[PDB]
Amino acid sequence: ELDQLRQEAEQLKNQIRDARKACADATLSQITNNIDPVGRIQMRTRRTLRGHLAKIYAMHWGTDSRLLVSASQDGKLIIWDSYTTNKVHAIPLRSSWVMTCAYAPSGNYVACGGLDNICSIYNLKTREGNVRVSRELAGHTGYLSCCRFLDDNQIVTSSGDTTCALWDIETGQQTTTFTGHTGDVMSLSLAPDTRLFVSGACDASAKLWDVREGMCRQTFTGHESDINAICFFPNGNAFATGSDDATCRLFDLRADQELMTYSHDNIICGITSVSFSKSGRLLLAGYDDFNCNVWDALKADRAGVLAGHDNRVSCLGVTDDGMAVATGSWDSFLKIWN
Amino acid sequence: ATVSLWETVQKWREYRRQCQRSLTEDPPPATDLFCNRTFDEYACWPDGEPGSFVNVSCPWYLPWASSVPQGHVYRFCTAEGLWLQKDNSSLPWRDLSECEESKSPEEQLLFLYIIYTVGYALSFSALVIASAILLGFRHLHCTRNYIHLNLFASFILRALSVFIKDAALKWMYSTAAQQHQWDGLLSYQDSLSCRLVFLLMQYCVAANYYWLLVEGVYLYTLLAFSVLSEQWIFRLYVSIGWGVPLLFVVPWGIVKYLYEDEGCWTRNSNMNYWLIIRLPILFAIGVNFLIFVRVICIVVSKLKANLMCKTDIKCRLAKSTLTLIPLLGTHEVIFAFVMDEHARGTLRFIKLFTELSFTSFQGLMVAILYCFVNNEVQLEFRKSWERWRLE
Amino acid sequence: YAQGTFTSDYSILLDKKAQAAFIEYLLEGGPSS
Amino acid sequence: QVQLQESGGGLVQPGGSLRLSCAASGFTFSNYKMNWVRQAPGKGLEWVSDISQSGASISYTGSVKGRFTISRDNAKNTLYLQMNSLKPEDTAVYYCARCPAPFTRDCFDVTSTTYAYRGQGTQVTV
Amino acid sequence: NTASIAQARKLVEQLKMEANIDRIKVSKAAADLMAYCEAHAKEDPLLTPVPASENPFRE
Amino acid sequence: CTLSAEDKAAVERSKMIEKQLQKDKQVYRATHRLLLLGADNSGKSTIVKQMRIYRVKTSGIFETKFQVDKVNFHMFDVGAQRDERRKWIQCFNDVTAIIFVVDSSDYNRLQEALNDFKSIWNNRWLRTISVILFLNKQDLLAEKVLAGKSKIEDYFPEFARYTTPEDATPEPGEDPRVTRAKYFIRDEFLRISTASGDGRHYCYPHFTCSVDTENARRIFNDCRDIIQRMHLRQYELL
Ligand SMILES: *C(=O)COCCOCCNC(=O)CC[C@H](NC(=O)CCCCCCCCCCCCCCCCCCC(=O)O)C(=O)O
Repeated sequence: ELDQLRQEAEQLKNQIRDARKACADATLSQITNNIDPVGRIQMRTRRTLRGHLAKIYAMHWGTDSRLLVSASQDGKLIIWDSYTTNKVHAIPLRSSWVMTCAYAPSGNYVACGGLDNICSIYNLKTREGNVRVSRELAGHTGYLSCCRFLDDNQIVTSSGDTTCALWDIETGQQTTTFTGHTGDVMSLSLAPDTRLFVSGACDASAKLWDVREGMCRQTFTGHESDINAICFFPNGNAFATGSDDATCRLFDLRADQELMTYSHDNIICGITSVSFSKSGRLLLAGYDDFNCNVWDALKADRAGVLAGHDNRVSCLGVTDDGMAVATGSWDSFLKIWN
Repeated sequence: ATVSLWETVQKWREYRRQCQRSLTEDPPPATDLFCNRTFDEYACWPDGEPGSFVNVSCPWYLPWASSVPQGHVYRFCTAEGLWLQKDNSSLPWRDLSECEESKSPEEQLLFLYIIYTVGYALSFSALVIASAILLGFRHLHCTRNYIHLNLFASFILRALSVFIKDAALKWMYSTAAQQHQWDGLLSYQDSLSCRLVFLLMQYCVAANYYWLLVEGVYLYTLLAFSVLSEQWIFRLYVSIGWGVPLLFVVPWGIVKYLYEDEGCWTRNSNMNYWLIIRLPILFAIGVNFLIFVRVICIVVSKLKANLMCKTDIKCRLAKSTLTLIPLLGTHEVIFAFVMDEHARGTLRFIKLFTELSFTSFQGLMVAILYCFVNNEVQLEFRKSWERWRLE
Repeated sequence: YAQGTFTSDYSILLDKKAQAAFIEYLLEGGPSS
Repeated sequence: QVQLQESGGGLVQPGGSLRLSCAASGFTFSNYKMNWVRQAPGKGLEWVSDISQSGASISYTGSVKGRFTISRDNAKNTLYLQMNSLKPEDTAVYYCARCPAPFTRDCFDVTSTTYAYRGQGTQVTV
Repeated sequence: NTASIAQARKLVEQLKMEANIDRIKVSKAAADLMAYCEAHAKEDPLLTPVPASENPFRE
Repeated sequence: CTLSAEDKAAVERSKMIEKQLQKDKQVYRATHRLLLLGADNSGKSTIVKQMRIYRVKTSGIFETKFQVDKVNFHMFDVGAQRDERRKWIQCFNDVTAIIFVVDSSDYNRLQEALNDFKSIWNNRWLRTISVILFLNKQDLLAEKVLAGKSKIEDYFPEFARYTTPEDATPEPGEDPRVTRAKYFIRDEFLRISTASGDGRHYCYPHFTCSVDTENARRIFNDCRDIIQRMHLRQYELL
């Protein structure tokens, strides 16, 4: 009975591959071979945020493009005022091993999580005036890797137990559970309309999930190694995915296949974070080779290089309104580029 | 001892005043053909009968009078009553050879001057470059690099103080101070500026030695104690490196000013106020040597108890010792236990030469070993080159 | 240290020759010329 | 997509010889270190042998050292395992596992229960 | 063995659900992406640098 | 320069936060962090329980704080996690050391421990941190050797001919076969260790049991040695 199931599975896979080939009438490179190529963009570190003790593992931008949240491996969640280089809050963490952090769109709450398998939500602005532990979520059987707020009451989290979850802050239970990945869900990215979200795991595949219905809409398999960087395109009809094989891929939800590939002979190290600009023209990827790169999402050639960041770069992020880009590495430094 | 120029000229002034007093009060002889009393700035010649011989002793102001205690000044008076004038001149017969002296060379000290001056100049340039490199790269801003910067600054101050002090010595012993007169206000010896220059040099050398001591103490604390603060220990180390030298250099200057001002404190004569600066330096050198031998023993233990892949490790130990010696200044241990009174003979040339050369080139050696050839500094330079070469 | 010693040797040596010149100056004629 | 297909199983009398071939598709074979994993019935995953990207460094477990040989064919993207003098204790399922990351000597999770970059395996009965 | 059968069945149903989704050609998606990139090019400070009197990070 | 009242308040708050961060920095840098790893049969739980003399069902990680000679150590045991370790192991990049516990008594699984140790040793993010080996359950290994089965030769052919190293220091009243087997296991670990550690990290071995109370002292001594070697390397003295 298992043999016929395997035969039907491989037949369906072949049918999907044939459909993708049929829908692949032309490549993205050929269409964009006539557009004006982007020039050489040079970034300068306009601001430094030296205040951490251990490696910075993740960071997130606020909706005001002024306040950002940074998570350090020593057990600190620091709110940085980007303009004035001022520290707004410094939240100690019960578990020093933190791998992700999120900033709520309203700016009232902040998310944290890591090897403790518990997502901690802290209220930034209370009546007392101190940032306390508002809520703790303990349902995952694996280490948390990426969390993103949807509103003040719901949050989507991913853990290493091949499971994504949707949590209601007040109740503290899992509203929806997504179990389609094979191993070590690494990153997630919410769509602009918040209806769906994309997720990348270590099984060299990406999956699109619906927040409300709760099932995998589409699955994309185009990488060769572990996926550790994913981000949603501003248009909402595409996204980018970065792997340890020194390669980024551009996937589209309407084509169900990779649009283009960003790679080079010189680069052989992995990619930890990926982000888009306001227009989506520039794709920023943090390679773990003491540097960062900026490509263009239309012809796949080098456009800019960011340097001066000691140790592997861990977190990358452009402001929601496109002001600047913040990069955090394992050297306990945050650098702002404009 | 040293017969000061000011003391000698004051003695001559007193002698000539007494000579004028005697010539005014000395009754002249009755004979008309007597030779008139004359003063040629050297001796108080009394009146002499015609055709006579006069023999007297050396004046008071002569420093070598001990060589000629009695007599050794002579003159002759002719029959007519006139002094025996020299050939084609009007000066009496010369008797200086009787009272004149019987005759370290300047060439020996000139060598040393050139060698230590060029060594200090090279060290100053290298340490300026090293300090600029350390302050330029942001990644190299640890507390160890701060201690290295303080040591480099101490070496630079020592070199600058040495340069200014030799310049002052040239000023105070030259065509200047020509006032061989009653004017005690000399060009530079009477000025407080030269004394302050010598005090600054003393403070700079003491600070350099105590910063070598601070480097050794910091290394020993890292290797032996651990679990120490960062800001507090750095503040304490800076205070010891700078404030402590002020606890014996300033009292030394105060006691030197109070007791014997002499020639701008440049000459050590009492041999009991020189210990005020000597003893702290010797203590710092001894503690640094103890730290050096402790670190060498630790390195030997690390090489023996582990690293099973190698057995012939003498080359690595020798390289480690040769690198560690300049940092702690342990080459001073080869000397400074012989004192000054024990090397008055053919010695004090080898000792002074080796010590001055090693001190002058110590800054250059430290700058080369811990900044120029340091692995982290070269890695930062390579990273900067790569950053600049990718446009 | 070696430089407080070298300076004292140089500073003693120069005073020695400074007083030598002064004796010569007296031999020359002292204050005159 | 990562494809790792094994071929060469079947019943063999004790002391026989076998040729196990692993075909790799979906990635650059030369950039990844390869290794074999063994799963005996009623037992867990067991590492057998490993070979680096170029084949210069090769190693085997003690239980199979001197009896099994491994080789690579980067031109055809194939991994070959020659078995000689088989034993009744070797009846197991053999999997070809690929290192998660390229240009790296070490790689974890080779013998994981649910490892992703691992083939279905072939049953060898002695 | 039941767990393996259930996993195979759920994989089969997920694959057959994903294989019944309409997908447009790559050319249309590429054209839409190019149009989106071109439309918002002026509003990208990283792509087009803002004047030194407007960026809140320098002056 | 001129600043607003709100800007002044923000600057004061930032100064207070910086003061708090400086206060926490001394605590952070005065504590050594260790990563405890081992198999299910390695007995690391017994080691933790013995060393403790100095939550939820999915805690994900357990921390134990022990003080030796007024020096604090935080050891982190990994639990309620999947067998995959290629990703979270990168989190322990700045730890003082990795305490790897291996049960040498039970055979037919020492190859798995050797492979795991090799993967840890050759890890790109673990090439600097040192590994402290705990050959746990030595009494069980001695009893198994004395049982007469002599199965060590079957799993490892290299044990067919192996002379005891001259540096070995067997305990009094110990069978030479037990010493030979124990040092053979130690040398098997050391052969793997001495292949890529070019003076960066070491493999301090220790023979331990489930009842030994000197494990904390051994860990403290190894951490002191690691710190001293790092300090010497910073000065180019070693
Ligand atoms: C013992 O007899 C030798 O050592 C005694 C030295 O005394 C200690 C300090 N002096 C020295 O070490 C060396 C002499 C030193 N030299 C200099 O200063 C530089 C040389 C030029 C100095 C004079 C500069 C101008 C003086 C006016 C001109 C007068 C004629 C002098 C001729 C030399 C200058 C050329 C003419 C000119 O420039 O006008 C020292 O002098 O102190």
